[PDB]
Amino acid sequence: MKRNYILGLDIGITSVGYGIIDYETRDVIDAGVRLFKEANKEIPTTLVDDFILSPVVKRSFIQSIKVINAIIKKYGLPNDIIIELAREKNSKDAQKMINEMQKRNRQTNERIEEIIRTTGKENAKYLIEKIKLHDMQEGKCLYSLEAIPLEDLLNNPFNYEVDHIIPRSVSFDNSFNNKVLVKQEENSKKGNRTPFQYLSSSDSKISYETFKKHILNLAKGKGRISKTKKEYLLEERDINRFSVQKDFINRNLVDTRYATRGLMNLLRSYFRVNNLDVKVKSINGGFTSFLRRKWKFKKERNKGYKHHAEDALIIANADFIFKEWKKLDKAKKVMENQMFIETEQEYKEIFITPHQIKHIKDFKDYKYSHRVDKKPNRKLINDTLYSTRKDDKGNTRIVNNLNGLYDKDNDKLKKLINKSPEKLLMYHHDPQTYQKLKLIMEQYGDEKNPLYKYYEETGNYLTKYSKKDNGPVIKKIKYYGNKLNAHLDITDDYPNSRNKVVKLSLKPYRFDVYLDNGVYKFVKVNNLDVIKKENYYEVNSKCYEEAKKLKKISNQAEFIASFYRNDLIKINGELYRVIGVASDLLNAIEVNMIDITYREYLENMNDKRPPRIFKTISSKTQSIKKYSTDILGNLYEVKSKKHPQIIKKG
RNA sequence: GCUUGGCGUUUUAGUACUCUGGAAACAGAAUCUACUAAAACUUAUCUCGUCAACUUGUUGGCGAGAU
DNA sequence: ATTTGAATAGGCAAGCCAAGCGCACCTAATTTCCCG
DNA sequence: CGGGAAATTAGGTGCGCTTGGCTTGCCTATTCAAAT
Repeated sequence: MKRNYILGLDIGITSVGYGIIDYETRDVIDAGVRLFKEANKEIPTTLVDDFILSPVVKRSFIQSIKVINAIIKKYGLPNDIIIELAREKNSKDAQKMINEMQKRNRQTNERIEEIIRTTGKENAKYLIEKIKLHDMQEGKCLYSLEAIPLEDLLNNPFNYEVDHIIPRSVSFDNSFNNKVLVKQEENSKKGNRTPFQYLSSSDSKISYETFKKHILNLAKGKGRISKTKKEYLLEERDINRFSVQKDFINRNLVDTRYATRGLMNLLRSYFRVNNLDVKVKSINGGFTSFLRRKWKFKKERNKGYKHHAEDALIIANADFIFKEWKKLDKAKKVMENQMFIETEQEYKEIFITPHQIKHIKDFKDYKYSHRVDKKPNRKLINDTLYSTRKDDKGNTRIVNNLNGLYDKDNDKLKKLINKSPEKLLMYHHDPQTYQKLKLIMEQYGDEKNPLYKYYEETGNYLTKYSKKDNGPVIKKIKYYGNKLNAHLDITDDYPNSRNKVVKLSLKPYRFDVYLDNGVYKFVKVNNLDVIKKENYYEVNSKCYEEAKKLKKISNQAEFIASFYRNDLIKINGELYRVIGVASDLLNAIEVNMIDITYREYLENMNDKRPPRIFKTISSKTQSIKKYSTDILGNLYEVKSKKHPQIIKKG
């Protein structure tokens, strides 16, 4: 559209958030998320292949580019793009960082618990950050070097103040590493100067040399200070030099990782070459979280995928602040990589926005675009082998095995004997050993595992029945499991095998829905049913026609649609995304929600249902419709081809 | 692409182990439980145009439109 | 009027990921020995 | 007698092993409503 806008992006391991806002008013236009599985005319994706990355990151940059290309074609060229690459590099690194963060959140809260016991005051817990700075400094304000009593901080919270080591106006750093607990008078005297500049002036109580020695002694050994904090405390360069300010801006505002640099270089190159006035920027992972604390907007990653989108809208509003405030013009220019604030109150006033955050938080019309997998899954089948047997009723059944019979907490056999004694093969074939086992289960019924007590009390494993007491130990028990339906037969690998040798869990490729005289019906196509040829896969025709016959699908039945993983389905007027075929036999298909994983939907509600949706396709089913989202999450109601596909060249 | 081995799943061969013929050797059944030996484990949807694979009526890529 | 089918809850199992515990190896600080 | 360098001790880091949760495929079982 004619209207001019900003594009936020929150790039992640599995996701690319986007957020679109009016360049004049800062009202929300649009927002959504593009979701994908972690890789364990318009902007091309071949440039990502040029410069070397982790696979996990490499996928996201390809996905991001296609989301930018889709926004450009819909809304036209943005005025400003601004990007946030997630802190993590892969999911393991993410989890490690979350664990490290959680460990720190434990380390902070454990210090609170000890002091509120000792002192016995309530305003302590409100004073979150002033407590931890007392730990770092070893009980002394660093500018003066005089002692802080612990209760004196609680008695006089005014007479001490959290100071920024390097003025926030120059560094843009609000991190704990740029913070120090100091006396109120010392803060007032320092002003907008570094410790070096202040302690070199006539206003200071102590010499810089004394201070420097203290910091260096504080750095090594126990009660340690971070490298970044140490560097800030010992910053000697002229704050007022542009080169020095540039360094602070680059450290705090501009993200400094090889990937993030690589990405913005890709994008800026593209716009530069084609002569398109687009201002690509980036912001530091931490910085967004400051704005969330500032604007009272608790990061809830459990509040669906929208968190990625509502991160992008935040990132996009930061861009508005780095355009409307002439005092940030230097910072703006640094962030745009273009060739070339006096008080704390002034700094704080620049970033006050109460209004448009209500728009962001109360915004509703989000969109989601899950990516669809149509590659036959290398995993064909569970590799476990099962023997089979025909039971009393003449049903072929899977043979399972009970292992770990003599374990403390194993109730599998006790459950099975009480419910289904006829499920044991030994029930039919070794009655004398069966009767011998039943006497044990009756003897030590009260425990989880009767056999554990048999081993504990007597000190002897259970042996097969024998006339001379020389039968072998029993270490596994075979029992009849599932009725045998869809299986793979591998018995010709075992010459003269008495019983049939099989594998199970025929991993679905897709399911094809048919409308047959007003009744909705479907066929499952297995990965086994798909066979690699020269440069293509082929669905097996004979297995397919046999499958229709078990489902009683007529020759004059209309095909409706094929549904792969993450394909969208509207069942009785309710839209979902497909996982797969829960049960061919029962005619069930596994779906999920679109805006949130159904697990998380239930957790935010505090509901204790199973976290899976299953939808039965039946005489009761009234309409089935296929939908498809574009890469932005705009929804479309879509038809099918006349017949199902057989060959798959991709 | 080749070789070896420990743990696990399956089977055969032989022996142990249940049942019947037999004084006993020995044979048959049954195949449960074990020991010894061998083998194996990039793409959203439809429709149309166009091009190519070969399966010759289907598919995949690309362009346009719609959804 | 009774029998068959639908929808949801609850469990089993394979594969795969991730986090906490234990053993062996690597780096820095303090104490002891030798020289100005 | 005091300061600097080397050897020994204590603490921190990295690799490998194990268990619980997550994603998916599917069967058995229970309860209610519709069809022959």
